[PDB]
Amino acid sequence: SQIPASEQETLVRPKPLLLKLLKSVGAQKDTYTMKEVLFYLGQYIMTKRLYDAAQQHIVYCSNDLLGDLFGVPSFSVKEHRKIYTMIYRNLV
Ligand SMILES: CC(C)(O)c1cc(F)c2c(c1)C(=O)N(Cc1ccc(Cl)cn1)[C@@]2(OCC1(O)CC1)c1ccc(Cl)cc1
Repeated sequence: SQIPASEQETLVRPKPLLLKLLKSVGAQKDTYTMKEVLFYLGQYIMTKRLYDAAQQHIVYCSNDLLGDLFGVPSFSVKEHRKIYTMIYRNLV
């Protein structure tokens, strides 16, 4: 769609603090597909309520481990490549 399916399928090793984040929402392993990483990040966002009804497409991650990892106070869920780059910054 924005990201190829072959890139979404690929297995990755989170760096230790992304690994902590994913573990906080039930993630049981040391390696994941990008698609699974993004599932748990979706669960983490939705669990911590890092959203606002006024701006329904923006994650509000300031003052959170997520904002520390991603290096931003907020971001758009429409910008997939930018989201992939912020996750690549947190893989071995
Ligand atoms: C409520 C809010 C802020 O509009 C929101 C919140 C939210 F969590 C998501 C999405 C949207 C969304 O579209 N999603 C899928 C997604 C987007 C971009 C990429 Cl590249 C991949 N996956 C997220 O998950 C959906 C879900 O599985 C929890 C149910 C989602 C996942 C991961 C990330 Cl990093 C950012 C966003």
